Amino acid sequence: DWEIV
Amino acid sequence: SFKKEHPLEKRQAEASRIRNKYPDRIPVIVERAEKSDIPDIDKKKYLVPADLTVGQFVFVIRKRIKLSAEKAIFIFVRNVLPPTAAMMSAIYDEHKDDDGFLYLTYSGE
Repeated sequence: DWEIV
Repeated sequence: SFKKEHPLEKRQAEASRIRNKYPDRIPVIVERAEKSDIPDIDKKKYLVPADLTVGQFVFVIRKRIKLSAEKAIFIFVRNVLPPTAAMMSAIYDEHKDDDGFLYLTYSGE
């Protein structure tokens, strides 16, 4: 999973 | 350690998927610079708006590592400081890794 900025 | 923990085969494949699906965002791996005395970061994988500046990404890191604003944070790419005003799309275009990710490190003073 990705952190979304 | 991101590269050490994931084979080059798998890194390349995930970058290709992300660039296809989210073309307005930049896949960035963020790690603390070697020998730096500030907090390590919990999450390493960040999908960043292309227009986000380096300077604005400093604020993102600050909020994660919970560092007081009195203490400065610097972002490096390939061991050099990119300009604060540069957009992440630009840094990606010019310094992206062979695996398709952009690798950033950070430190304090």
